[PDB]
Amino acid sequence: MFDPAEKYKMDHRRRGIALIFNHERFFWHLTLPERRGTCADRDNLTRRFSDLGFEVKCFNDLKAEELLLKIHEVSTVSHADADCFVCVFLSHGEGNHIYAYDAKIEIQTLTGLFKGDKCHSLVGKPKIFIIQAARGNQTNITEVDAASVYTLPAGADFLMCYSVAEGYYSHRETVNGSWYIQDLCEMLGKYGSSLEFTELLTLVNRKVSQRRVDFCKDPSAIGKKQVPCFASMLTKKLHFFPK
Amino acid sequence: FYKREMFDPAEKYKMDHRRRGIALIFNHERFFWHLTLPERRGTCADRDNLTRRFSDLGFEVKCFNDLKAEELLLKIHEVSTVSHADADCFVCVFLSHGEGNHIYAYDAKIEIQTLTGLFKGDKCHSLVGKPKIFIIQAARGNQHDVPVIPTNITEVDAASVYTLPAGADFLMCYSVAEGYYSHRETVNGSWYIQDLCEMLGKYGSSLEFTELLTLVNRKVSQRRVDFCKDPSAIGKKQVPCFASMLTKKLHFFPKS
Ligand SMILES: Cc1cccnc1NCc1ccccc1O
Repeated sequence: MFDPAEKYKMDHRRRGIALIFNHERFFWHLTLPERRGTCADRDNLTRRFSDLGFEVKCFNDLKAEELLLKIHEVSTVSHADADCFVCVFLSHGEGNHIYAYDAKIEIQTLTGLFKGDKCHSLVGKPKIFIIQAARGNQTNITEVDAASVYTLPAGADFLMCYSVAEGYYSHRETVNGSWYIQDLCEMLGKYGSSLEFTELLTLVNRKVSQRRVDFCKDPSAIGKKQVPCFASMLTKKLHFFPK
Repeated sequence: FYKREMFDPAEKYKMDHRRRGIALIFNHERFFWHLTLPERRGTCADRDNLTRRFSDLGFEVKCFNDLKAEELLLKIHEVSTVSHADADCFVCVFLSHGEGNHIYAYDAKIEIQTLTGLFKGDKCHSLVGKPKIFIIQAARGNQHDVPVIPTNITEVDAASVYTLPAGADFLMCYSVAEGYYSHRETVNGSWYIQDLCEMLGKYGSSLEFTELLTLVNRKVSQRRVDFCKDPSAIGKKQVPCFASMLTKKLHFFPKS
């Protein structure tokens, strides 16, 4: 019958793939600023997800064609033996788009590759996108970017996680990494293997939104609060218990 | 514990105020002819269903039928400016058609950000740190009716309203996501609202609210239309979603 506490079956041979697309620099014609600190984010995410059982694959500064090719490749292999799929974007963005090295890519194109009829072996399984992307400004310094990327939904069993909501600001420390990724990774490390994942994301919401912007080193950044959000199309409770 | 102090993985919104709070329902069944929008038969079932479920959870429910945009704005501004100091939370429901960042009132559209903006920070100080929950059943009205002055059937409308976020401690709940379709039975009401209300009744007073919304996601996305009744509705799946800016666990336990 109908089960109020039903969980995604996470008893497969493998947890699954976690893809990370990391962008630090951009083709000069795009006139986008470098993203110092993003490599800290990449490393942090890599440890957390690998500790959760994911097979983590990182890609640095791919051109759009290369990026599309790689994600299409992954969408077309069998995930039959996997619990789930994770995809992380660390870049600048605008509207429905995230930037690769040389051009933008639509988020809907990326998520569309993992919808039911495109990726049968992921049907009914969690498909999690984590997006750290905002408006590029055209030792440890905090850079502040206006929210620009739409907090888009996707298909059933997708979970779309965004560093920042409309009207707020994304922060990135050049040594320590992004506020959002730091707090996400801290929560993953402590609670990732026990807490329901949207419960955990809610903790991240609290952590990030409570960071004070009262007295920034850069006075221009005062009052520029960060509020993350996630859009859930999940249909069951999601845990990452040790396999 | 003996007394608490640190970062708590299981922190819950404090729901021990004198009152649960206000639940606003804006119910729109018909529209000014110049808008060229179809009527929304079944929405009154949705309104009544929601009224019962939220009142059982302790909310003070106020319904408004077919308000003009100016009246709507006035009313919600009125609620945003009173003191919610004695309240746990705030709920606002829109039952209408919509487009992009807009929801239709009787005579004009209103931007969702205009509505949520009224309840941010010191615009509504007494709701700061409290759940502010918007539930939006709004999609694209099928316009095969004229620009002139004018049984249980399932109407199927394309998703049209952006699944917009808002401020901290907002929870924005949407009947349908981009690329899918919202369904409304002309007697029984909307798929989304029916399933939301059933889950509220069975689990609302114990389940964490986003967990409950996740149940609604499952219920709705698994619904099929009777192939013989409307073949055109084949492949028009409904996938709801919610955008959470919540910072704590939200329960509606019976108030003492
Ligand atoms: C068009 C849209 C679709 C879904 C969600 N939000 C959308 N627009 C609002 C918006 C603007 C800037 C940054 C984030 C953000 O969410």
